[PDB]
Amino acid sequence: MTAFSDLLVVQEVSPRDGLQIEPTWVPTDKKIDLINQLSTMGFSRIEAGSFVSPKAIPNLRDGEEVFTGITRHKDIIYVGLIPNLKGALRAVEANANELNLVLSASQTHNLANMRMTKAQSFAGFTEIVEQLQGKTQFNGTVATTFGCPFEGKISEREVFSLVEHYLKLGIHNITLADTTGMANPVQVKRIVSHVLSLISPEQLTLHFHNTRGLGLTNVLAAYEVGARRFDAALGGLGGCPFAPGASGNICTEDLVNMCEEIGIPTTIDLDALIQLSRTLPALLGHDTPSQLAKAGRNTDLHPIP
Amino acid sequence: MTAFSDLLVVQEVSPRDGLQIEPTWVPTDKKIDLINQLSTMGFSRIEAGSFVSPKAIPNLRDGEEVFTGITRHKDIIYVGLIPNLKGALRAVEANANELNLVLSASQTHNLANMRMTKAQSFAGFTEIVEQLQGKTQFNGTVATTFGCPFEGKISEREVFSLVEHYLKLGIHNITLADTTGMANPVQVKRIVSHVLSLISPEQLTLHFHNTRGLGLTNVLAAYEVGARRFDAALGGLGGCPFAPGASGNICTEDLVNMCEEIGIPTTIDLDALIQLSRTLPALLGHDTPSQLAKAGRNTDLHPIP
Ligand SMILES: CC(C)(COP(=O)(O)OP(=O)(O)OC[C@H]1O[C@@H](n2cnc3c(N)ncnc32)[C@H](O)[C@@H]1OP(=O)(O)O)[C@@H](O)C(=O)NCCC(=O)NCCS
Ligand SMILES: CC(C)(COP(=O)(O)OP(=O)(O)OC[C@H]1O[C@@H](n2cnc3c(N)ncnc32)[C@H](O)[C@@H]1OP(=O)(O)O)[C@@H](O)C(=O)NCCC(=O)NCCS
Ligand SMILES: [Zn+2]
Ligand SMILES: [Zn+2]
Repeated sequence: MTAFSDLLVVQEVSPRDGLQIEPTWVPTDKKIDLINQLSTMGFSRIEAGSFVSPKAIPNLRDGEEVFTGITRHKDIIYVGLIPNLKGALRAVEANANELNLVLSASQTHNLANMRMTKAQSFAGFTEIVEQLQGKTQFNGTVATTFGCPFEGKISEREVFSLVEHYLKLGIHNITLADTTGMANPVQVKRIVSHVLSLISPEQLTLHFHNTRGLGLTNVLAAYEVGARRFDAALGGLGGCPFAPGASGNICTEDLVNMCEEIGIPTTIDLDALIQLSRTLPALLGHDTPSQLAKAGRNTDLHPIP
Repeated sequence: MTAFSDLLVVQEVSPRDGLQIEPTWVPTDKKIDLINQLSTMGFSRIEAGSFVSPKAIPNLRDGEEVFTGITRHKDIIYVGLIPNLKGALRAVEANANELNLVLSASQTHNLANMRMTKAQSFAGFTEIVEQLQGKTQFNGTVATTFGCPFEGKISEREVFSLVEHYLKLGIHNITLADTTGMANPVQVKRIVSHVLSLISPEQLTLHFHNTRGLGLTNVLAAYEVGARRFDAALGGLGGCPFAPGASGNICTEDLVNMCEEIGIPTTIDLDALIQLSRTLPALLGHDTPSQLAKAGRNTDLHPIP
């Protein structure tokens, strides 16, 4: 019988991770339109943008107007990505429902991406919590959890130390991110099992990129050891411009199709999501790495010759 | 400790499944060159071509000359795909080491692909065995095992009945093929577990296409219940021209990378295979769906800015 604990919670990040690396600018009102459409698909969380330097990520420099302009569904948490105190204050002014703080477990990647050390990142996070606790809610992301494109292997003890530091600040919602798609299923089971001894399945998000084709295999491996919250991008958009060779997030409609075929519950309308994904080539001017947008679902049968 | 039973046996099908649907003709001597290169990569089996109607599959109409021209490595079985007695006789004349007989579990797909019923296909197989048993060796493939692009759901009892019919002819090596990428991991575990009560892991091949992005997830699910032999195509080439919307086989180098990262043994040289896959765009005039050819393996690190 279906159990409350079975639900896989699909969280949408195409407006942020998807668009930050897209070659072409997406106009502000079309970003708003995309989020308004995603808001009809069943997601509990949508990462609607970032509050970062416009010199670093020019594609997301309209975050304030995007957050101002979208239709707020009462049962959706609209998340903004935050690197420091200045971004946190911007996000609160824009009434982001949740601030997603981000640093990398790799010192080299944190310097390349945030232009500061991990210690400096956490110094900012401490000030953010001191000023804004009780005025908003927080998520703590550890990027390059499963390896780094610069440093290679990443110490799992260091990942856990960073998670514990988030907890010490009272931030118990945690994302582990595979920024350049370096994770494998055995490694995922080991890391997720250990982090789930610190926090609960309601608190842990896994954020996989599909750079080496293991994205959905890693989702299922994490699910098998109890993880339930997963980030994905419509059409398989995404990648970080400062992680070399980064590529798309796992594709939302491919993830939802996997769940639907296996029997894992989601609250996402798959048919409607595929239709929305198929509008992306016209919006962006190129095709996207979505298998379901190309092929359709199993029940899309073909006429007999 | 490493066990004899742990090895995942990677079997290469790009010269047949990969090329049959490619838009452009690959010249005969370049087909031979490709197989000669694949023969250096560690495969125990390479499907070097087909002996089918040139009206049906014009891209593979040079099968006799390909089999004549390749360098035969003594420890590799060169397989030819066979639909009927005429093709079997051609394959024996070309000294194929193994004849891969194919029919579909879907009557509609078998008629579309082979222009005969399943009963007619097995009538041919019976004559093939009667004439050529003891002169060659056989594999029996059941296509559309996991669903059909025309009929939709496919009876698992019917799949098992077809496997049993192969066994009655003395053909105990069996391939279950997911022709248009309709399989999911739970279904795979159920079907593979049952077939492994009839034949051994040394006898069963799984042949997955990646049409809905579940190819490697289905491989790992099959491996978890004891399957060990898997077909894959270099660069993710492949698809059947008579199965509508068919798309690539699972990508060989993505499969081998998954094994290498998890710790599943293979006998494939991954570095050399990636280098070979990266020659495909120049050969075919377009890029291929290989994640590893695009991104490189984890240990390909990037310079610090
Ligand atoms: C963290 C970050 C802001 C540091 O950049 P920096 O230029 O070294 O930061 P400094 O504080 O030295 O620069 C200060 C300037 O940037 C502005 N700035 C600082 N933080 C900002 C923020 N969060 N949003 C917007 N502007 C910001 C300051 O107001 C100031 O503007 P000025 O030039 O007119 O004075 C930048 O590296 C960044 O935005 N990184 C995130 C990139 C990203 O999102 N990557 C992908 C997802 S992780
Ligand atoms: C099975 C198949 C040969 C039946 O085709 P068909 O045209 O209905 O077959 P017929 O026996 O009625 O046609 C006989 C003609 O084809 C030839 N032929 C029959 N089987 C052949 C074979 N295996 N190889 C080459 N020629 C063959 C006959 O010699 C004859 O040639 P002719 O026209 O000069 O007389 C054809 O459907 C086929 O090759 N299908 C396989 C397609 C495939 O490989 N799909 C993807 C992988 S499953
Ligand atoms: Zn990301
Ligand atoms: Zn195939």
